[PDB]
Amino acid sequence: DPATVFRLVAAEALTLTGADGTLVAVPADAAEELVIVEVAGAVPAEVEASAIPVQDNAIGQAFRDRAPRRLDVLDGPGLGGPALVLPLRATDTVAGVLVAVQGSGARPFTAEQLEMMTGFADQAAVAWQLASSQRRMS
Repeated sequence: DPATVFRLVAAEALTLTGADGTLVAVPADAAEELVIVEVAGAVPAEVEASAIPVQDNAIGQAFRDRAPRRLDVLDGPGLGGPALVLPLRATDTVAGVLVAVQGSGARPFTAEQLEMMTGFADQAAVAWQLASSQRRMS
């Protein structure tokens, strides 16, 4: 189940960044909402299945503009501190948006961490695209 990839992405992102928490938001299936399908670390389990608007916020923006982004501050579903916003960019589709989140008063993410996680996010989108295509092949 391709959705399983997103769980591994959330888990590995938490390990690689050492951030307080991570989440992955995915279009349900032009989208007007993303849904948080996976959560790790300090992001409460209860946030899973949350609907995120595509418009007027950094997570939905990344889903549209395919631009990885570091933020000093990201509020709900962020945790108040720095964040990395990492679209999972496949060929001609965005699979979802991975977000690594810190509580207030954490150091900002470096450009190098952004670069590293952009690579991870790219590789993750390939993993997901492959899994999705294997499923259609049945």
